[PDB]
Amino acid sequence: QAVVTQESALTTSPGETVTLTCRSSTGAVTTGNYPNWVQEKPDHLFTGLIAGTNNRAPGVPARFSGSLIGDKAALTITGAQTEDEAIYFCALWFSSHWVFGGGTKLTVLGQPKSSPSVTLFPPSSEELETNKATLVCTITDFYPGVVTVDWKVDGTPVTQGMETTQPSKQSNNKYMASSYLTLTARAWERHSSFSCQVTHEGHTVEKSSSRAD
Amino acid sequence: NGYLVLDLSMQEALS
Amino acid sequence: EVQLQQSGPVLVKPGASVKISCKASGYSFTGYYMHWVRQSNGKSLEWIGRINPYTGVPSYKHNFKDKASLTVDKSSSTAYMELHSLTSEDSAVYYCARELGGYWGQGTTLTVSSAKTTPPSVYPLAPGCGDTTGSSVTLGCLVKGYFPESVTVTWNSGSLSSSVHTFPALLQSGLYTMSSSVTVPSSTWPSETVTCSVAHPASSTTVDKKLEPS
Repeated sequence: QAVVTQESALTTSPGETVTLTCRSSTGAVTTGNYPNWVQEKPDHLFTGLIAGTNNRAPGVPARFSGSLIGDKAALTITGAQTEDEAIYFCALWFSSHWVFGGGTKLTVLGQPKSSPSVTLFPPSSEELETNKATLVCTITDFYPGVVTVDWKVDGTPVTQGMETTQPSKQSNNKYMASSYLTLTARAWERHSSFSCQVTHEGHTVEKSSSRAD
Repeated sequence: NGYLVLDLSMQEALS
Repeated sequence: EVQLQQSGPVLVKPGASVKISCKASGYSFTGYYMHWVRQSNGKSLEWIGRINPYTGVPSYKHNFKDKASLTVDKSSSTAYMELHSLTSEDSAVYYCARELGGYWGQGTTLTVSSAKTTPPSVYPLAPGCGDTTGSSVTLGCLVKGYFPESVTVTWNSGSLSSSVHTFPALLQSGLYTMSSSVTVPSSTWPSETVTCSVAHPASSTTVDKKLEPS
């Protein structure tokens, strides 16, 4: 019933100040909800930051501070550093249990922004012989590491049979992801145009493949 | 008195 | 220093039970509560419950009351969580944490699956015959239908690595699917050989696919 919501993603630069918020669907957030904040870095590495609204955990840099702003809990990073690029979760107490927010992906620009390189592959003849068909849309070298992927068949938005990986960091600290459109062999041969649309920083790029005549 | 068991998750806010 | 050392990854079949451990070091174990948390792909973070190690009294979120049982061993300063009647939806990473905004364990990955060891089927990813030539060309290999994780993809015995992009696996139809890509100069392919080698130690099987023009 009690749902906790955070910003999906935020971007800042080294040395700037950024604020993350944490709101409750049932009412205002107060000290009675004992807001806790925790940081997740890649490979399931959780580091607690703030407990009880604003008690900073031992060893956490002083640039992290918790507070209440209006009816929401807030985590403020004053003078963000590149190593602060990570996911940040809030947790709120509701009488007898905790509820986590969905987490906020925080980008701290360590390099210039980069548009995605998109490549769409067709189903291989080998797979078609198995009565299956999978289109693969690889997306690489984008920064910040947040993208939206939409599929279209014959111009119709696809709503079933598609799945995308969560962005993963490349060696050059850009990000990559792959999206799949799983279809039956008959479905593949029963439609004409297939499309992978990838949106990044509000910019949409497209790659399409149509079954040749 | 007695043995106190803490839950630092539920600290009171500082003021 | 504080250390919360959880037990290792575990694979079990549906309907069984598992006991995950969390060994606490560097502080008075009975002086602090211990929390348990679940991280799944579809549900993100969920609080399971907490336990008072001195009194041994556990508290649960309502939806985990019949799923989890929290206990402690004061002699070894270890907290335990036993999960019952496991289903595929119980697959997740489980954490202990002394406090949500403080020290966390490293996580225990639990896989609940009825699937049996299955080698991957490797399919080539290549541009179509009607593709437009560019300065470079991006090739790949689709690795579908293997279990358990993981696979290791190599391109041309490692000579190509800078331009390689290997993507995370996704669970689909009870089996795992992943893909890898490489970018080479157009003057190198198809004029020269480009091969992906997909090793799956669990099945004692390795599959190499030479990329050919579609």
